[PDB]
Amino acid sequence: HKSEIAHRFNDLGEKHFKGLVLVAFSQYLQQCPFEDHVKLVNEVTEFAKKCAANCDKSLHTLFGDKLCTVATLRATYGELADCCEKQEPERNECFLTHKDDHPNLPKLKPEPDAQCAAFQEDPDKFLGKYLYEVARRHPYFYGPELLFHAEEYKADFTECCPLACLIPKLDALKERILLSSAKERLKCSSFQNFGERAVKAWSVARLSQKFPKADFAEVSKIVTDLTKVHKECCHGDLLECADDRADLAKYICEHQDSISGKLKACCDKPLLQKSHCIAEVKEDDLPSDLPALAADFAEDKEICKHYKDAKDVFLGTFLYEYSRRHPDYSVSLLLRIAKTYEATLEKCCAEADPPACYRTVFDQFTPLVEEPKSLVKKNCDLFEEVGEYDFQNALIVRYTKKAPQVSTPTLVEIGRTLGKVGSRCCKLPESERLPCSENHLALALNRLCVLHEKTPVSEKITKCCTDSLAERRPCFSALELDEGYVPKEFKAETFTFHADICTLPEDEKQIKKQSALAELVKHKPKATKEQLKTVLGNFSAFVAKCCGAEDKEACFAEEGPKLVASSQLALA
Repeated sequence: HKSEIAHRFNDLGEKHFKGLVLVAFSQYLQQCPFEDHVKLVNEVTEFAKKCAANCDKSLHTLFGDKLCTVATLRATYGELADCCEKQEPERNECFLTHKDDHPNLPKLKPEPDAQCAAFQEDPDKFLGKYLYEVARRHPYFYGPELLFHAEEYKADFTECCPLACLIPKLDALKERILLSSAKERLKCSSFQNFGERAVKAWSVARLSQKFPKADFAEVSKIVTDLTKVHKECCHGDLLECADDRADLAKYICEHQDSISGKLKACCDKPLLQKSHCIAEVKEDDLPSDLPALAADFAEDKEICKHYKDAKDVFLGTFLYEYSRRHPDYSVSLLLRIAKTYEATLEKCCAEADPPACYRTVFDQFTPLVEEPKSLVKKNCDLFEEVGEYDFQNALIVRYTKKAPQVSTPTLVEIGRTLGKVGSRCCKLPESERLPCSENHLALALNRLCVLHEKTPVSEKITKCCTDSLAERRPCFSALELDEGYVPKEFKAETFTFHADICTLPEDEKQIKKQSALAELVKHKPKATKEQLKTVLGNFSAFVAKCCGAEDKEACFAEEGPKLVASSQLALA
């Protein structure tokens, strides 16, 4: 473009340009006050309009230059100021490395009266502050999807401001924010840790399941365009990302009839909704004219010639064909299946009669299928018997044993998120359980890996997190009690409760107890999951009793220590 900044300003319009520029700033500089970013947004914006009518400079150069003008940059961010000495793209790479995935910021609590009044004084300020608070908490959140979620947030406060209406809404928006963040974060982690080819393979598999009527050429086109979209978003180029995503939405809707019958609803919607709807679209019905795959991938005699000449395309075609007829499998299972297929051809094509060797290639897939089906059945059986909180506790025990070096807050977060997979997926129609469960486990394990990159503590986690992406869930599942762990010294304070727990909302009471559960496992790693449930059950009863007492602290003070000492002896 003659001037990229003006180009994007004209493509997106002023409102979304500023919005995406706000998100970008917030995610990069996570600790600056709201008002300082707004000022930088306006500066940049002013140059957009001057250029629309140094204009030659790329957005990165311009947006990175801007960032390095901020007040107190060395004091507030002692590494970022060093990034500023460097030129692009080195400089931006440097900014990205410093993005913080657990910036430890205050919980966002919906205050219906104080917030409803801010919006009235100034709606633009109020929506902008919202983009800011989520962006700095989720530095990799999918940019255009955040502007979409903010319009939902606008509809929440438009309907409910003239608490009973607003709290279950803002709580739900917040849950969709967490899931959506974890989805995008897995995309960005895949680029970073495994490269663009892993993102493509992932996308080929997922979009083939969604759009099984689409031909391979259409799937490849969409995958190529969407990988570029997410690559740009994951690299901080939010303006380009949004602009390219609107082009993709346009193409998909122009060809909705050959791509999928489920897209009709989506393509009659306004832009942001339209893109959101396509991204979340239900899978289309299986076409009746799906071809038999044995002929092209098992019975054909020139498979080795095809595999030799065009390895990436031949395999891509296998993955597209196998995935489109298997919306009942998870993406990572499909990717493990494609690896096994590739592995068969590699071995069989070296040997003397490959056709009699790769003739049974498809029967090597069936054991890959059985291991995740069993795990999903076993865990959904437990979920249904004991419910979410107790299921969460079983997983906290299971994972703390695998990785007792991991911080208690991390173990609790992950066990809680893993346990929520049961609530989401176990109730689903049964054929949708395996994909739902495993695709959502991949999100929670990625979160564990992301936290682990900055704060490494366990070589077992490093290995499962850095060996193949497709094997990550089976690697975690195969870990057992780390016997190299030295049990944590007992500290009474860790397991000592007070009456302050009583006033906490329910989810925060659970987190307190689950934190103690995690700590019990670290103290007695060999204790069975059954002994730990019993001990936690005695801690729960004690909290309930003393929170109902006339003199709560006296109750906590008297009953607290007995339960602390006796607990040690039940974990032997």
